Amino acid sequence: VNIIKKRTKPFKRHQSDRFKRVGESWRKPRGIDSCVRRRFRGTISMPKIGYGNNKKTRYCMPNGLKAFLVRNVSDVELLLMHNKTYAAEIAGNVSARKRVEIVEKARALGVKVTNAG
Amino acid sequence: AAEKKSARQKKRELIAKRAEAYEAEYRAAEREQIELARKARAEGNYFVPHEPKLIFVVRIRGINNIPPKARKIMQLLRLLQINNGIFVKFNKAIKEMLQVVEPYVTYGIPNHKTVRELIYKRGFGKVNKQRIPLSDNAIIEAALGKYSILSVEDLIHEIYTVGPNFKQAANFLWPFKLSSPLGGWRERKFKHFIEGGDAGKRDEHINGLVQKML
Amino acid sequence: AHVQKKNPLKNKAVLSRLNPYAKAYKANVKINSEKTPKAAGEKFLSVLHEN
Amino acid sequence: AQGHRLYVKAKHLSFQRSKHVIHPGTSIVKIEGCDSKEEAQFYLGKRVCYVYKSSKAVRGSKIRVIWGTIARPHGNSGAVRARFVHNLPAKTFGSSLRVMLYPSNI
Amino acid sequence: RGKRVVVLSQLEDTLVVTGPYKVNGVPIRRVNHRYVIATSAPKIDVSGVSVEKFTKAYFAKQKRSGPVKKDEAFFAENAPKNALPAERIADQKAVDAKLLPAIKAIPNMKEYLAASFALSNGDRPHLMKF
Amino acid sequence: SEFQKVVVIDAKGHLLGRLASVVAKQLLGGQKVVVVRCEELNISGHFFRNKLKYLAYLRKACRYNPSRGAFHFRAPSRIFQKAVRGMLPHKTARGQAALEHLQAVEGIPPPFDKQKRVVVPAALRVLRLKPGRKYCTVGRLSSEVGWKYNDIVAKLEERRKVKSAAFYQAKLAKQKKIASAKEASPVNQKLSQFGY
Amino acid sequence: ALKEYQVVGRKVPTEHEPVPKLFRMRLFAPNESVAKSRYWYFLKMINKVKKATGEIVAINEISEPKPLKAKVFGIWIRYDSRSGTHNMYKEFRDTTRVGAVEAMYADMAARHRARFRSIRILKVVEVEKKEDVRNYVKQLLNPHLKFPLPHRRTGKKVFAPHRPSTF
RNA sequence: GUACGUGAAAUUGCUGAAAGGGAAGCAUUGGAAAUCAGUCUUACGUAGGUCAGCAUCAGUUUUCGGGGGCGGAAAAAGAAUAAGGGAAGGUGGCUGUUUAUAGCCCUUGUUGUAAUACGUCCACUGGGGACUGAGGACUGCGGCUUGCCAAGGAUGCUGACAUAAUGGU
RNA sequence: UCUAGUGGGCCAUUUUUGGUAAGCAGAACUGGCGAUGCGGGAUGAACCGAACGUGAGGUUAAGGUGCCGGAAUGUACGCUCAUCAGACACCAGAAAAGGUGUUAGUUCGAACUAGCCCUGAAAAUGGAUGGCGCUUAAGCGUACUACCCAUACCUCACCGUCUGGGUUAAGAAGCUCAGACGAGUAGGCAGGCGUGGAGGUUUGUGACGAAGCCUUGGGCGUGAGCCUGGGUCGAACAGCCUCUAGUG
Repeated sequence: VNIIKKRTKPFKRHQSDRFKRVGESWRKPRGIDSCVRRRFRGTISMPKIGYGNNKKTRYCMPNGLKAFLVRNVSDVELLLMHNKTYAAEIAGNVSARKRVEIVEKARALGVKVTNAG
Repeated sequence: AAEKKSARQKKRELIAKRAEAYEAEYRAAEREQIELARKARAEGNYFVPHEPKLIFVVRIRGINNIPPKARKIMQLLRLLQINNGIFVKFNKAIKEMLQVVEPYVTYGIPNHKTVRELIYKRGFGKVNKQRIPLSDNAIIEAALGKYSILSVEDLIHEIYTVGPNFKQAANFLWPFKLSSPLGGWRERKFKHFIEGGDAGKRDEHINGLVQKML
Repeated sequence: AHVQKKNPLKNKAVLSRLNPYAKAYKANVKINSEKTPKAAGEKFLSVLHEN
Repeated sequence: AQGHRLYVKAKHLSFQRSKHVIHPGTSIVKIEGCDSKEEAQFYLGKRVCYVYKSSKAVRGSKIRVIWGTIARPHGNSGAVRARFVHNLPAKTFGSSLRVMLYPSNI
Repeated sequence: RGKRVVVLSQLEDTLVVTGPYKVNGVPIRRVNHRYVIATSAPKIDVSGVSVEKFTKAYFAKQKRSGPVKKDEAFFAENAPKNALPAERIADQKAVDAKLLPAIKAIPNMKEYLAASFALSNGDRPHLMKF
Repeated sequence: SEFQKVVVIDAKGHLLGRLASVVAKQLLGGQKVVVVRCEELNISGHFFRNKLKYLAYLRKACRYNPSRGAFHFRAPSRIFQKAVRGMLPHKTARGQAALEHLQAVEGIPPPFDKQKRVVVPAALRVLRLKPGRKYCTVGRLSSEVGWKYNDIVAKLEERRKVKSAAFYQAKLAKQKKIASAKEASPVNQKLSQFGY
Repeated sequence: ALKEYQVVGRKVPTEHEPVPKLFRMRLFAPNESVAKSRYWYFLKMINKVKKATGEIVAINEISEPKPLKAKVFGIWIRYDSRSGTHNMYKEFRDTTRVGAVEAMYADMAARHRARFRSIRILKVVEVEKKEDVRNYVKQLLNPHLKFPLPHRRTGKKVFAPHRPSTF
């Protein structure tokens, strides 16, 4: 089953484009007269549970794997039996020495690394 | 192994012969009406045909702006949605129900083709309060088998001829969920059928409408 | 069981499953076919063609 | 130079739309010489394309093509509905399309 | 495209067809039946030509099963000069020998097969019949 | 039916609105349209009624800077372009591109007097009005609301017609010869089974 | 598309009326349902019968015996207007009673803005003698009738190359 | 670098790019330009990336065509052919008349179990196009003749490209 | 059983009272708006149609198909000529009485009778059948087809909720099957995301760069958010289970 995304564009907060104090992070409009809350035609959409994605393809990368965060070699060995379900993702705070060690650990496991380079 | 296949082989032929008998009954009744009408024309008198005992009602209006009495009656008819069809045993009580909700529904006399294709293409049973399609005779037998209704043809015969178990057969059948009519309605949909609309009683004209929705 | 609803009127195998009678049904039978005995009374025709 | 043009000339009229709401997924196409829905039935299922020219050389080609298929007739005047692999740009309203003679059945 | 060809036989899905190579230079090829407009021109006798050896295996390409391909020498390879088997040339010549007499006998058909079909101004294929 | 790269339309005997509706649709279809002899267009209804309609149109003007308000063009071709403009979505970029695809002119200028001029039967007065109904000419309507080149347009028109008549006789002389030589060839009667 | 229907009906028998009378009507309606409705409409205004206490004993569709013969039909109607005090007699020449009624309905709606509900057809009779015949109908009955073809606007065929001949 | 850890936003200058006919911002769909990841390469004839074409099917649906049963005034007509009746919007003939050197209308017989139209039905049939392929060993209900099957949801035969080609920003 | 919000309403149908009348005041029955998007009536809170999970296909409602504008410059029969015609319900307004205007009727040429047109008809920025325009209409009355399209209907996929049926061979708090369904202010409840501090835990990350910050890089989630590449930076910080609060 190939991965299908019901929606690809983010749900940006209303009027976040016009005001810098208002951020992109989605906030539900509580206004009494809000056009977007009332779902006027032409206004921005709102997050709904109908937009949820297939349970089989949810959390899946386009390659079909799930990026599992990794911080040391023991974190890699947790993916020993799940190398066709998860892909190792080395954390940003891991130094270069363990980054090399995790990469050789993951290549030995056959586990793909999302940010190997 | 072969014991089951032999026993069901017998059961399947019992279904076949009853279906053959039902079709023969349909043909005989149709011929008798034709000959009786022909006799009346030849002798110069008038033969009043049997008034219909079976009625098919389609809900043509949506679920907005409905008086409580009409809304109650349509709920009793299981016409919850627009373009929903039901088979009704026609009597005095039903006649004055359909009189009240006449602005909101249309109805008429179904023919054999209308009943047959409604139950075949849009036939769903109410099995444990669930809408289970009639894709096997086991489904109908497991629900209506206590009334000797074992097959789709038995259910069609009970519905069409208004048998002794018509209430159970009609309530077993889920309210038919018809599509929008191919070709459209008349120009104005919410007048009476008499005054150029499509609401109200329409007698034999319900068959063309049902074939538009099937 | 029954993952897909198949229309028996379009699927001859499903029609065979539900109805073990469509095999031998013989729709078209020549009924009226010996003298075509036209049956219209003279009084019937006069009332029909009256006024 | 009249030994070519195995296609029929057509024009992209508009998207399929109501009075105010457009549906860019399917388009309205006027095929020349097609003046009724009975004539549109012949062009149903034909392969229609939009051919345009670009400065960048994709695979050494200045000409790039968006393909599509005639789906159904539209109206009574011979216009047809067309579905393309990429929805036709809205700037092509009035531009020309090529309707090939394949998949042929004549 | 636009060539006029003579159908030899109907294969599993397509038509094994060739416009006589001495007329319009179209060799024996499979052509899918949805990409041809059959004409009402008088039939050519193809009963005397063998069509059993024109099969899917006959027209089958060489198996590759790998992503490596393409080269200037690769394009210098293939070509009619190379690749093209002598048996394929002999079969083309044999079918030509068995097909030319019929189109010679019926007038105007030899040069008709040589010409190329094209649409002109005002031509409406739905009204036109072939 | 078939689109040409440029279509030249002779507006003589045509109705303003019917022709404008056809022209506006063709312009939106991506077709380049030239309309000549706009002074020969017709408007259904008698002259004084149409004179009153234009005078009512003339009154429309801003109280501040009439140089901002509606600009009332008195030329017959500019009256035609006004009708097409109102039938196009000209505030829209698609509508503007359609407007520059239209060239409406009085008379038949030299880039177009040597080109074929088609007519639109959906807009022809003889086909579209009941006989005995009064109608007016846009050229006369223009001349008595401000247009000042009705005479020069006419005088240039007979000169064009005289030259066109000379061209026709020369072409008809050629067609007489080719027609006479047509039946001389035996093949003309040989290809009679083909319908030609 | 109207149709002529012979509608015969009677009230249901009672102790007071063991043998009710059969009443027949010729009336034009698009279908049998409207035909029965109009029958009950006319029987209700005259003779104390509902649809409920009556019944339609016979329905028949009458076709024209001579649909290929030109005839003159005189139609008496009751016309209801904004004032509603009107009887009319009109004459229409065609080959069938159904067409004459249809042409009457179109003419009556055109000239008087009368609707199907407002008009009730008193009687449709075939006028056979030329002397019995409306001036326009008589002058169609002229033996020497001849006149030019009236204007008839003669695929899309936009942008004609030549000015039409129209003659 | 003391105007000193880190150094955000508002706001500002420079550079690059882009846009602009009396606001701008946004949403939707695609184009263009820039940018970029996945996938692949392999693994074991076997299976395998991306994208297409066609066939055979299944679901849904639209649009044309043919054949047949049945119903009505067992259509009305009409044609052809025998009686009688009447006449004209009066033909040949001589304004007036009664098929003649044109014919028409009405009734009946006949050809007749006439045809067609309309209505209705066929578990009768031929095409064309569109969208969808959910599920994932086996079971089930059926048809055929145990195998097969269009029967409890798409497979088969190929080609091109393995590319920024698809896809994303 | 406990408790929230509410205790300014408004409009329409029909009936009706006060009033000269009112976009006025007051009630009755129902439906609505408030709390409600969508299709349509150019535009509008209550009009018409239809009530809304994310999508694909098909088909309709109301209403429309000259052009703007998707869809017949369709069919049939008439009426109308307007010296500032008419053009679709609510609705954004006009009457008596006439008019050698005209088309049809009724009864004894005369009168009447109707339908359309004109007159009666009359303001102040320039402008409104929505505009352009339209006259055997693209106006009006009737009839009949085809066509266009809503978030409504139908089939299907997916999300969630609820309901029902299985599962001792399956973080049973799991797995599995089926059906119906999905608008929402005030308000109630539930499950989640984020922040500071505390206990436990993870052979947890870190000067080979923690935290923070910048980013036309990538990835995940319906979302709150989360992860990551590159840049800057220089000393600490995090996952999970629980505790807590000056927690968004």
